[PDB]
Amino acid sequence: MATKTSIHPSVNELYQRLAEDQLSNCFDRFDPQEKIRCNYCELGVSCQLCSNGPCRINEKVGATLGVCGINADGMAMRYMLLRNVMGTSTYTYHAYEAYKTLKMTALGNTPFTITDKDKLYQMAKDLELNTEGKPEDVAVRLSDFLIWELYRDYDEPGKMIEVYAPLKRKEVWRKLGIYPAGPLHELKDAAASCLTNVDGDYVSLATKGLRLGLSCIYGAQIGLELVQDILFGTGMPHEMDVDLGIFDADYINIVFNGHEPFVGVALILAAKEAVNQDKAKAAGAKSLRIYGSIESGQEVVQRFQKDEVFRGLTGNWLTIEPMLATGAVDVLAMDMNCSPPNLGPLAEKYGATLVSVSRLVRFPGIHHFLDYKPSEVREIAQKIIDIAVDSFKNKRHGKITPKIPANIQKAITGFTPEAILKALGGSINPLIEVIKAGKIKGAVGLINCTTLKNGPQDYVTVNLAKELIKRDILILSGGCGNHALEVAGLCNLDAINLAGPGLSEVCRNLNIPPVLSFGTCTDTGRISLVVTALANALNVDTADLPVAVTAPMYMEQKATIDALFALAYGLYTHVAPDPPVMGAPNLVKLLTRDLPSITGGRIAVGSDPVKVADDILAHINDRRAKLGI
Amino acid sequence: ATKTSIHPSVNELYQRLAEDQLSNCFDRFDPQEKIRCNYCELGVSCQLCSNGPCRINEKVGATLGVCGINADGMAMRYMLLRNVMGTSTYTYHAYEAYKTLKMTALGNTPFTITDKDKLYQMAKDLELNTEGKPEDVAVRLSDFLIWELYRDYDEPGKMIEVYAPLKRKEVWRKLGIYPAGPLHELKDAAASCLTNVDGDYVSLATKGLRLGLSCIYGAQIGLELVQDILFGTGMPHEMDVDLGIFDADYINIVFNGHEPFVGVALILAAKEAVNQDKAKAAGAKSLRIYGSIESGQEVVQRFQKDEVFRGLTGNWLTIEPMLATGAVDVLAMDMNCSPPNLGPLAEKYGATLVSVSRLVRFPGIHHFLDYKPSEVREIAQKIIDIAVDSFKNKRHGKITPKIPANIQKAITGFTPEAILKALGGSINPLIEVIKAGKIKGAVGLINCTTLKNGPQDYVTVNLAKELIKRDILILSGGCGNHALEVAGLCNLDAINLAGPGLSEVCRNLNIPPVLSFGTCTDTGRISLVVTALANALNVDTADLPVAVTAPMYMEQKATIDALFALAYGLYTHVAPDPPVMGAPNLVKLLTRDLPSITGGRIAVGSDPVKVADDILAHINDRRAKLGI
Ligand code: SF4
Ligand code: SF4
Ligand code: FES
Ligand SMILES: [Br-]
Ligand SMILES: [Br-]
Ligand SMILES: [Br-]
Ligand SMILES: [Br-]
Ligand SMILES: [Br-]
Ligand SMILES: [Br-]
Ligand SMILES: [Br-]
Ligand SMILES: [Br-]
Ligand SMILES: [Br-]
Ligand SMILES: [Br-]
Ligand SMILES: [Br-]
Ligand SMILES: [Br-]
Ligand SMILES: [S]
Ligand SMILES: [Xe]
Ligand SMILES: [Xe]
Ligand SMILES: [Xe]
Ligand SMILES: [Xe]
Ligand SMILES: [Xe]
Ligand SMILES: [Xe]
Ligand SMILES: [Xe]
Ligand SMILES: [Xe]
Ligand SMILES: [Xe]
Ligand SMILES: [Xe]
Ligand SMILES: [Xe]
Ligand SMILES: [Xe]
Ligand SMILES: [Xe]
Ligand SMILES: [Xe]
Ligand SMILES: [Xe]
Ligand SMILES: [Xe]
Ligand SMILES: [Xe]
Ligand SMILES: [Xe]
Ligand SMILES: [Xe]
Ligand SMILES: [Xe]
Ligand SMILES: [Xe]
Ligand SMILES: [Xe]
Ligand SMILES: [Xe]
Ligand SMILES: [Xe]
Ligand SMILES: [Xe]
Ligand SMILES: [Xe]
Ligand SMILES: [Xe]
Ligand SMILES: [Xe]
Ligand SMILES: [Xe]
Ligand SMILES: [Xe]
Ligand SMILES: [Xe]
Ligand SMILES: [Xe]
Repeated sequence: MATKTSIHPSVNELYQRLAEDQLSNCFDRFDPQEKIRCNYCELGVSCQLCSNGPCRINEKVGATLGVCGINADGMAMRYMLLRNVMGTSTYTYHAYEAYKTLKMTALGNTPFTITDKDKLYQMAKDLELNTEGKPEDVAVRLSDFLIWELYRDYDEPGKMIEVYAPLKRKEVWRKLGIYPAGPLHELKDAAASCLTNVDGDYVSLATKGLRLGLSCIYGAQIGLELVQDILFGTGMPHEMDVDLGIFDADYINIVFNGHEPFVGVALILAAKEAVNQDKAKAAGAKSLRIYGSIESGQEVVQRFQKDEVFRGLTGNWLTIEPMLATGAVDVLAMDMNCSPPNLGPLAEKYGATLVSVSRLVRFPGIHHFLDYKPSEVREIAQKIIDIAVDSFKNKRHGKITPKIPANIQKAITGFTPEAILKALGGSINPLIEVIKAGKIKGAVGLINCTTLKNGPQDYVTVNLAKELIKRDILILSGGCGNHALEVAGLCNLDAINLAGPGLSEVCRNLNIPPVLSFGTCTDTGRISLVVTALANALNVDTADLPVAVTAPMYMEQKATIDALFALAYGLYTHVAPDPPVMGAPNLVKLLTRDLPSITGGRIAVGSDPVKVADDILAHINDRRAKLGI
Repeated sequence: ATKTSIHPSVNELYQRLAEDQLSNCFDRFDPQEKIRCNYCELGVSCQLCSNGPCRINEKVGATLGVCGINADGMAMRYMLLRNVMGTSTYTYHAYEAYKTLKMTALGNTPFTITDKDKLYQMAKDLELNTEGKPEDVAVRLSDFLIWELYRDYDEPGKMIEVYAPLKRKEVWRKLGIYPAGPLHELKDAAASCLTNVDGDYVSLATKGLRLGLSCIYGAQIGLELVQDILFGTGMPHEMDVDLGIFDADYINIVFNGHEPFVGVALILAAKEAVNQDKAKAAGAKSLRIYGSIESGQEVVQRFQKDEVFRGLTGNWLTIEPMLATGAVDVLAMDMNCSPPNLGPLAEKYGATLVSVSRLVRFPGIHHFLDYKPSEVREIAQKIIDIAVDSFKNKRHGKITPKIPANIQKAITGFTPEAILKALGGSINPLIEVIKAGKIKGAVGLINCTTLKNGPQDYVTVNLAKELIKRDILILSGGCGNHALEVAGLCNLDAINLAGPGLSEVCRNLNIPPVLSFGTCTDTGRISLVVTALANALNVDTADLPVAVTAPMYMEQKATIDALFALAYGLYTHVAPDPPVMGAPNLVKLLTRDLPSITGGRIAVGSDPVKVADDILAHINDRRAKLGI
């Protein structure tokens, strides 16, 4: 049937049950779309932006330009920028709601508290805010300042990019003129440029894409992740259970799924109440348990420990459909991507109830809607707990047969730059010395999603991670590719012996895995804080560091914006499968050949793990040779 | 080319463009027709993630995309993502206008405060502080409107309470479509269109309605009122249109786009004697400034013709033939439409392309002058200088001019104040002429132009003729308004082409049967007319004998006004068909089920007679329900 499924045997076992129930799934839907693939759109030489279209680029038949007059390069780059507007919008949405959450928490209208006060005061100092009074007043000040960072216009200088970016990179950006405004104004200008007969210059549209990436990282991601640190704590390494074997059908299981962790931690807090556990027990279940899915669950497992209520991480987005096939989910609380639009019939067949906690998430089949609100989240949480208890009693218990796979995997989560400092001994210099000694050739930022385009689920990512660590290359993993690596067993101590000589030796001496789970794609900025550190200790530019960035199985634009950032950051950025720009030769030449003389980085292609690893190692060794190491 | 224009001048200049073996929109349309994608034409395509691209095809088994979305959600999501761009353009213009007003209040621009009466009346309607001198009040109004731009979800708006009718506001409350600021709304909509987020076409259509609402009451009304306060409220006056206004012996600077600040600065600087002496020293008779598309339309709404400013050239499909005249020296571009292939044409005909905005970029532009209110005085001068050299070294003596002879008269500058003055200071006379059957109803023709459903401006002009013959008044905005001005439907001569009652009313009031109200950005301005008639009757806007048509729409600045008209509860005609016709449930919601939700509905068709007949049938249905 489906030609490509997954590398995880649990996901395969559950896809087989999905297919046995004759329910549609992504794997089964891939091939019918393969039958009628459009090479125009796949090469990026098609457009749909105006009524004179739809236009295709075909010079051998006489259609050199669109009806407007744009060429293939401008077409591809403009479409890319247009959809990257969406990723910037998602990150800015997350950041704004995080700042609102911190503001409403500092004034006592949330079930949340200010956990990391050290980080709050350090941010207040570095951003030159007023530190007088209570910590909550400083939290309100930081909320307002980061909202202002969101709101910055084209003519107002920002402070986050001055604090969290190295000197030479800021020099490169100011000499390129790609110093961005606030992410709001930046995405506004990008979308306004993508309109018909506005911006049709592929160089200019790529410049605006780099501007949008910088806007996203320094105006949204860093601030939101540091505010989440202040709220729920800075992550420290701890052991965690992943893969779908963590499910138990005898419990009222609630799964939160999205990107923002507020609903999930509110559910954990409300489930710690004895009254709700007594409700779960009086309903006929053992107790009430909460599970974390994709990036929301990743955020939560970065900072929270495994107990009787919180049981771990389910997987990546391609695991959501088979997860419902377990027949063990009572509530799937959804706040952002991914919430696949055909989840209705699947939850109806397996006895699950779908609840959306966001005004962004809507699709056919949802049972309840509880738009997020910091002053309401507590109540929201409770309502979800009252929904599951009802669902469990009326739909799943004694009616749905569970099919929970046996695969449970150990994974070390919660790695942060502070955790790197702590494991090294408070200083980054030992990492410097093991990099200069040749034991660790370099570090790779694997900020990745997952997709069925360039192979089965997580094949490219996991096999490329193995190939990378085999060549003494450390990996900082974020995104759904990080979920893939945690499930595949590469994020625990047993994985030490899957690394090459130097990397395995150093990781055994430090008692850390060769793949450090830094969390989500939102942590890309956080990962930059590592590279910036490596750039500040050496007084060398980021483009000269033996570092690399890879998204071996990207899907939508939350990773394309991180790739555009890494390009503006001046890094070798591998992206697979091919973004739809290959029908534009000039843009391809700019992205893969010209940019190293503009920003410093370039775009790498390919889905072969061995060859991608070889090219990454070759770039790292070039950087080493020019560093004298 | 199988399709060109109904205007003789543009056909002649297309002939010259074809003589020079140069590419143009008319010629580029046909090669695209041989290989049209029916999928994208019907809106059953998607390119949002790497598991794609996907197409909806139930026969071969592709009922859903790899994500799981259906055709309805796919089409509506692509429509919402596209209209994000139009919302962004409107928000960009509004924010630049607010910054321009505030910087003018501090004495950093060549501008001033022309309409202080409107400044203070709007300050009082918004309950602002009237204290101090007009500069302070202007600063306060700018800050308030900027706050409107940044408004989020728990901050109720004040523009929508002041400028919207009662029953429409109650309907928007019970529907839950009361929008935030346009910035937050466009960001929320763009985030909803990401893969595996919002895949319900009903939710996406509700978000499109919210987007249009946040665009009209969060940007358009305020930006046009601010531009009025800066450059005076427009009043009806004579204007020359079509490309016959060009004279090759002068140094011609044409401002083209949407935002008119660069145009006003250019006019002001060109009126200076030193710049006219610079023009004369180059061998030219004098120095003239011309308006093009929507920026031109703003200026011609507010400015009369004189020795310097000459009027409007045409609409967007007239840009390439305009360069073909061989008379342009500088084409200053501030926004859309700026065709991305103007380089070779400007090289052939000796014109210099200048971009006065960081949004406009394409190969061949010779100078970039990103607009800043505190620099617009030095930009204009530079432009003028760039013209002088470009006159001496490129055009004068080498380029053969081919200026067409067609010139038309148009009465421009029709505003709600203009209607109120022409009616004697009250809305009751219009109520009487409508209730008596003289004017069956009014129609807002807010439109672009395109080659999709016919030659340039064919459907627009013919539909306007049929409407005015059916005793239906027309308020025209956008490039359709330019088409009507060039065709000669906005002067008194057009009264002979109106029906009996409409011609009687127009002869009594001395107005044309088509009122040139400005740009698509003036849709909200037109929304103030309907609202007024809704408040005098105490009826909802869905009960009024009004309608809205975009018979040759092109991009999303028109589709967002159509989404507003839908949320406004109006019969909204749009042609050609937007890419949704492959989504049966979405077409059902837009064309059939929306009357029970908002009151309005989408109408389709490019046959002028049938479209006018359906519009008149809707107006007569409303009339019968009103008892008139
Ligand atoms: S913007 Fe240009 S290329 Fe795109 S559909 Fe319109 S005419 Fe065709
Ligand atoms: S968003 Fe969905 S329908 Fe669109 S290309 Fe991706 S998988 Fe296909
Ligand atoms: S699917 Fe329409 S051009 Fe590719
Ligand atoms: Br094809
Ligand atoms: Br401090
Ligand atoms: Br402060
Ligand atoms: Br050409
Ligand atoms: Br086809
Ligand atoms: Br005074
Ligand atoms: Br003036
Ligand atoms: Br003079
Ligand atoms: Br300024
Ligand atoms: Br009025
Ligand atoms: Br009267
Ligand atoms: Br159709
Ligand atoms: S990602
Ligand atoms: Xe299904
Ligand atoms: Xe052909
Ligand atoms: Xe993309
Ligand atoms: Xe919020
Ligand atoms: Xe609370
Ligand atoms: Xe670039
Ligand atoms: Xe917490
Ligand atoms: Xe809130
Ligand atoms: Xe239920
Ligand atoms: Xe670090
Ligand atoms: Xe490390
Ligand atoms: Xe890295
Ligand atoms: Xe471990
Ligand atoms: Xe080590
Ligand atoms: Xe990075
Ligand atoms: Xe990219
Ligand atoms: Xe990336
Ligand atoms: Xe690329
Ligand atoms: Xe559209
Ligand atoms: Xe501005
Ligand atoms: Xe005010
Ligand atoms: Xe504001
Ligand atoms: Xe709707
Ligand atoms: Xe009128
Ligand atoms: Xe008046
Ligand atoms: Xe009326
Ligand atoms: Xe009207
Ligand atoms: Xe109207
Ligand atoms: Xe309107
Ligand atoms: Xe529309
Ligand atoms: Xe419209
Ligand atoms: Xe429609």
